[PDB]
Amino acid sequence: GHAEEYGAETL
Amino acid sequence: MDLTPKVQVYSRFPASAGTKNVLNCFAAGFHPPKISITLMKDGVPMEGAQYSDMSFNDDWTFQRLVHADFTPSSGSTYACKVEHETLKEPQVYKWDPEF
Amino acid sequence: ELHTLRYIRTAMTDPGPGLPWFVDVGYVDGELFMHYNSTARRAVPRTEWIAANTDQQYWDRETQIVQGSEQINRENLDILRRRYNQTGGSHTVQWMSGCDILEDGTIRGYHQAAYDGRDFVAFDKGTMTLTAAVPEAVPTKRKWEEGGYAEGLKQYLEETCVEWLRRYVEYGKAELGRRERPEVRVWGKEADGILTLSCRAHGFYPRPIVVSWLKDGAVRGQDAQSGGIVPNGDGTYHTWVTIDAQPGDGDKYQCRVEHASLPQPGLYSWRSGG
Repeated sequence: GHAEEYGAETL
Repeated sequence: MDLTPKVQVYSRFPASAGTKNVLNCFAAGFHPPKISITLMKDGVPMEGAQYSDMSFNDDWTFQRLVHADFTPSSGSTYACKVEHETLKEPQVYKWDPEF
Repeated sequence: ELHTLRYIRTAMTDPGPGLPWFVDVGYVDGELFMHYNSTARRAVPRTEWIAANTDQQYWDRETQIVQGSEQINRENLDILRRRYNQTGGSHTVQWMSGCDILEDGTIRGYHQAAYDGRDFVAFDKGTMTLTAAVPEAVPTKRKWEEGGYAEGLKQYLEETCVEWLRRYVEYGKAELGRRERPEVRVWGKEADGILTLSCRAHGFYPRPIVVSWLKDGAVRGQDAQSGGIVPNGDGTYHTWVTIDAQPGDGDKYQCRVEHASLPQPGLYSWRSGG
């Protein structure tokens, strides 16, 4: 599964 | 910045004229991801073409498989027409029937 | 053995004609098992083993997360265009994340991005920081670190990813562990037909293969070229190798195929007496 924290993709 | 597609044209199975098969065109190593890949029989686009969803490799370069069910006929030229921004004009990659 | 879990995502300004601008795809041991695109806006099964081993709440949770990923990367495209002082053009944001369960027992974790196909940032789970591969990635570093993402990401890579990978490997052990025999053809072309000889292994699974030439029963690396491993539509693989021979020397060469599906190496010649 994908990491729940999609915020960790913040650039 | 901007990498040219590396193209290979091949059949799913070793081919023989009159036997059902699948024609494949695989483009790899390119950037930007926008690409036109067209399977052709005697310069005419083939009917049941399926396109792989946009994917890339460990060096970030993009790849795409295009495939279509076909029954190869003897004397016909099968090809893959590739258009990409790195290329001056469309590049045509002829399939070797190997029969 | 060694198992890998990989999630790759691309956000593009120019996909183009009738193609989704954002795509996310999942891989277990190099095999595609999930897909998401910005047109459908739903996470979807790509193998039989993942479906019927997962319920609706699995795909609903995956859909929500990737919808979140989609929107962040939409914003990322705008942020980086402005930061690079770019006016239009074709641009891409790429992500690769996942984990490796190494033979040693040891765990590898990855969470890294590329902007326009060049390394942008990478998570260093060792030091709990985001490494800036380029000067334009320094404002990214500062925002991301202040965002406190390191803790949850270390946890995800070292534990949740690993646990998920164990689940998937179990659901697909039969398919991932299967053997598909290649059909091999040796062909030749030019001066009477024996300048360039080709050997093609059609439809093998798993991916590891050794395809080499023998001339009078001796290994020949000289004037040999490999096309690498290329995929078929059905999840099996293809590989083509060539050797440049002197015209009239076709019968001297054999193609050797070493694969898991083959108890002993296969030896093939161009037709019989070609």
